[PDB]
Amino acid sequence: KVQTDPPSVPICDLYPNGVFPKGQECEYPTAAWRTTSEEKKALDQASEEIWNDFREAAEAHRQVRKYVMSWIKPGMTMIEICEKLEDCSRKLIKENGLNAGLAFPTGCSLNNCAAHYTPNAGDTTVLQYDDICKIDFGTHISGRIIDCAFTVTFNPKYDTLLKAVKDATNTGIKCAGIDVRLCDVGEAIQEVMESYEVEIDGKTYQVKPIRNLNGHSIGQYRIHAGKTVPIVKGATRMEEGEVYAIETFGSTGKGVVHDDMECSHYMKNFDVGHVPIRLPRTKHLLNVINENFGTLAFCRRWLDRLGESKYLMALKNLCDLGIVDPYPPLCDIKGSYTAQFEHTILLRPTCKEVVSRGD
Ligand SMILES: Cc1ccccc1OC[C@H]1CCCN1c1ncnc2nc[nH]c12
Ligand SMILES: [Mn+2]
Ligand SMILES: [Mn+2]
Repeated sequence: KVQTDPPSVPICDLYPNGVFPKGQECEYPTAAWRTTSEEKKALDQASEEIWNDFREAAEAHRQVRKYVMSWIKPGMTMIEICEKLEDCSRKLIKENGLNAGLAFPTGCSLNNCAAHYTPNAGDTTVLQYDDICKIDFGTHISGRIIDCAFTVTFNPKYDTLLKAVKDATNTGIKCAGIDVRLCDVGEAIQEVMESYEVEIDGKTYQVKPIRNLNGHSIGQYRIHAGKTVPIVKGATRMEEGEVYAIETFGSTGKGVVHDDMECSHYMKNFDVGHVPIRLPRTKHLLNVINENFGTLAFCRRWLDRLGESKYLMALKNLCDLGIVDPYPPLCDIKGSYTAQFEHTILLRPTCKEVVSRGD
């Protein structure tokens, strides 16, 4: 009934009465009347089993990330890192089809690559001492997703770039709240990130937010629910009961990402309904996706793990039909360095809970 070393005990077995620990609770940016309002307390208690699912997913995410930090080292292949992390995540979340599991593939994007890189089979990439690696993974219970990421480095030359991005993410978390404008969250993040200047191998940079990357609302089994949180200047509001991934990306490059490298990430389009398919390999792959992932993102390694082979044409057919969308790695210019920090927040009627942050 205590967690093992390495962790193998499901979070569900660690909390025998089914009540999971809350994340950090904050007052909204006076908004104090919310924590004692009898109607807000009733409205909060109404969604309690929902918050409880996010909390179970968040405790699994915190235990996996402390475990990753203990062993991630240069010399490991990216496949080895992803498999070791996912093996742990599956055990702690007590994976059970679409009821509990991994919410999206483990990102381990390196250097100028900011996001959506996970190795496909046969990728020989090895983590290097000078690499800047963004570990971004997700867990869910009943489709209540925790989207939380951090940057791993071994060389102290990146310390101030990581501090800039962490400070910008924390500013975003602080600025966020019920009825707060999303563009106001974006402007606060940019101001903080751009106050930092960094020196890396004798070159100086003013840290740039990646202008075409952003935070986002989260929906049930829907990593992007439709609202985006900008990380640069340039007036939609946050609403009560919403869930957001507050994330920032800092870059020493142009502060703009473009699609590059082989695609690993894919996700069924939430707006496309039932589409009958007769093509047998394409029909089979769609059934595999519907059974195992639904509208959650998946990667090619996860198809290989399910025993699927020779599915690339079937997968391209699904993309061409608009049923599945590809999400290729997003990179800034060659030679640039990118960092990321991300947390999931619940906009509860009574308080703001940074559910992925322990407290
Ligand atoms: C729908 C959509 C519209 C526009 C842009 C991106 C996007 O979807 C991108 C999703 C699918 C792949 C992985 N995706 C993730 N989205 C958010 N945060 C993530 N953290 C790790 N993977 C994450
Ligand atoms: Mn993420
Ligand atoms: Mn995200």
